[PDB]
Amino acid sequence: AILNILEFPDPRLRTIAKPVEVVDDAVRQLIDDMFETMYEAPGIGLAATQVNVHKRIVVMDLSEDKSEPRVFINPEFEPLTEDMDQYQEGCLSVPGFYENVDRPQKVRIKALDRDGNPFEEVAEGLLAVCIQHECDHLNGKLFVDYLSTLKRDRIRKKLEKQHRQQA
Amino acid sequence: DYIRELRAALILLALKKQHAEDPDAQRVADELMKKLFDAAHRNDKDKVKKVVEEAKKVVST
Ligand SMILES: CCCCC[C@H](CC(=O)NO)C(=O)N[C@H](C(=O)N1CCC[C@H]1CO)C(C)C
Ligand SMILES: [K+]
Ligand SMILES: [Zn+2]
Repeated sequence: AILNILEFPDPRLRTIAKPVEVVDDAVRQLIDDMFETMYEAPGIGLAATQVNVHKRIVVMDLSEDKSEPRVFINPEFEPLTEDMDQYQEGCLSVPGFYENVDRPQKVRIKALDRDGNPFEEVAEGLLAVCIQHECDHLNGKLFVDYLSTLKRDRIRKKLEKQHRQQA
Repeated sequence: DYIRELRAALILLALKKQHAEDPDAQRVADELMKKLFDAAHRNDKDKVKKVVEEAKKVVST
């Protein structure tokens, strides 16, 4: 099913997600809905926080043919470089805005897979950006938090106006 | 629709950039993404529609 995506400045996006303790079929059903929502948006990743489910679950697909859907449960990342790279990021919870964010582009990922089993992965390039963006969401962080005060406020006021029309 | 087209084009170019070995393919991808960003920042739907169509072709190459 398609889930509703929360949008900045909704305060529920600031919730810190709780770890998943059991990877049951109810978790896999949520993952399946997260993928459907992501593919339809479209986006290349999604965190459960964004669909108002405050559990530590991230989905992703960086394949051109939708052949490599990836699941990250209770994800953590650790930089493997002090080098910083820029990437112009957008966010389905900050729709319509694309801004440069500085992040390490080499990290180690630790998480549980779709069966609940642990794994580790070294990530570079877009996968390194995406996992940091998605983990940020699980910690209640949005990419606009890296921007200047005035740029963030212009984005907030623009979205608040769009939302007033939505209601 | 328009928004989905813009997003899908950005995704396509970003993945081509990531998976490309030739830095000239990466440059071309980055250039089309910048035009999309600039057109979408101005809500210039006409240029966005034109750039999306060019992006689809350069990816068919
Ligand atoms: C790069 C880190 C982005 C993580 C995924 C986001 C979706 C999201 O909000 N995840 O939390 C996305 O797909 N964003 C898209 C996006 O910004 N992209 C997709 C390819 C790379 C980048 C554009 O430079 C837009 C177009 C919906
Ligand atoms: K922009
Ligand atoms: Zn996001």
